[PDB]
Amino acid sequence: VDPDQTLKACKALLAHIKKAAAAPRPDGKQNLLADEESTVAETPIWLTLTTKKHIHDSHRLQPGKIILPHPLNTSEEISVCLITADPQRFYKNAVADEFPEDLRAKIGRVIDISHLKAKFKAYEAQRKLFSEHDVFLADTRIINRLPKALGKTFYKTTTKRPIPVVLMAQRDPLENANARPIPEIVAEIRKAIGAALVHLSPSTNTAIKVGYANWEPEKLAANIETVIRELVERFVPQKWQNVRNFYVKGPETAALPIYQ
RNA sequence: CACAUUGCGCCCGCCGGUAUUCCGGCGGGCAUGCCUGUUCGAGCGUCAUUUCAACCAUCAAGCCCUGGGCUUGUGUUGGGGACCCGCGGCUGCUCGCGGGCCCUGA
Repeated sequence: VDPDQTLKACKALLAHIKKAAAAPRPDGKQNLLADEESTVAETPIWLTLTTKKHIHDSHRLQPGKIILPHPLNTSEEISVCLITADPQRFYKNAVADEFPEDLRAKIGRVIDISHLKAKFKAYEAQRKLFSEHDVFLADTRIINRLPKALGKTFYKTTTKRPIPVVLMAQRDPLENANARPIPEIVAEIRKAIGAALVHLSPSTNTAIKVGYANWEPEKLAANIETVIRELVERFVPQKWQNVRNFYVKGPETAALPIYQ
């Protein structure tokens, strides 16, 4: 790779995104819930990794976590749902009382598997939950049972797949619930929410969201370059031999080649 | 029960006479309509009965630079939208695998 031309790939895209959003709508009626700054801010950007062989033999519904120098979810209007195994009442008190105030506001709701498996069975119920929140996380004890309880409303879109977390301190839920020390859970949850995700789909194309169109091109370039180093070093088999074109994609724009 | 005669039935117990069987006597009870409840029933009066449940890993195994992190545990309803792509065939049009956006009651 190279930084300078990858960087020149960056502001080449945001320039096209900025002019696309600022362009007036031809039919003459504007959007009542869309500001030209807001639409640019909400527009994500993706890097599309192409290979010459499968990343995985089959679909992997537990995504991989790649830490970034600049975390992704930092907007104020981000609501997060946490899924647990122990009594959700315990985590509700844990959320309410012993918990930082900045990341309380980003918590939407916490629900155990039992309440998840009872209320959200119908497809509308899991679609209502799917649309209401932005990102989801679940304890590794339960992440295996989530595909059945959530259906294809979560594991076909592939965008809002839940993120695994480890509430392993080292049976009657009502007796006692093993739990990690609270101050380092909130470090883990903050770590998990801001970590980019890679979906080990069977195909030879993996798209990763590494920022938005309101980010500075240099900070976006730093985010993309560390994903490129990490992802090839850990996930794709055969490392550099299996890797191929690296396209930067806008959700409504074209692709920007970067050949490795 | 009987014009009521100090006569005669049925049930439980007792007493005195040779007494488990006989005799006599004594004590407690046995009318009708109706109400509340109890228990025992009757009815080709009506109904239900061949059970749509729960039941993956609410943690295990292996590791590393000894305490945090890592890997494996394959688990998804269907359909539609002159929308934006990656990769393979197709001389080509196009078709397949996988994505991003949107809609819909299992």
